[PDB]
Amino acid sequence: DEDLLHI
Amino acid sequence: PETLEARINRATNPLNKELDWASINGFCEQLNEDFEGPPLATRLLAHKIQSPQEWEAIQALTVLETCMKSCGKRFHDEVGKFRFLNELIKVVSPKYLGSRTSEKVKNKILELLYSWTVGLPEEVKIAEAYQMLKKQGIVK
Repeated sequence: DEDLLHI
Repeated sequence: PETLEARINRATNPLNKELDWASINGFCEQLNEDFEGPPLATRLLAHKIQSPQEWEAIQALTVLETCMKSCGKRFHDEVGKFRFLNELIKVVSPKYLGSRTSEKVKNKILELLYSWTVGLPEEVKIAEAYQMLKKQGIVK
């Protein structure tokens, strides 16, 4: 899985 | 021939005058009829949800809501990965697509996410994503 998005 | 691609194209067609339930339900039914179905479904959905054409996005979100409301560990888990959640977050964040997305689309996503934190507590990354959204001030 990818890392949680940075916003 | 009705693959997931054709089904989603029909279920989210911008020309639809009203929700096409037969196609929406058919997409949800068809996506579990294969081991690789759920990930494909979710990649297709992520792209439709990001459409600048609202009615396309809105229909895609209705498909997603509909599929999620039904039993299925695999689909639930796919949507529960950051790989998918990140695509929804891009739609609601001003850093990505948020400033160009209608409030209708954005709020539908935020309410869907909340509903999944309540209905599907095992999908812990959904709750993590939603908590990020609150800290970052998206969820008011």
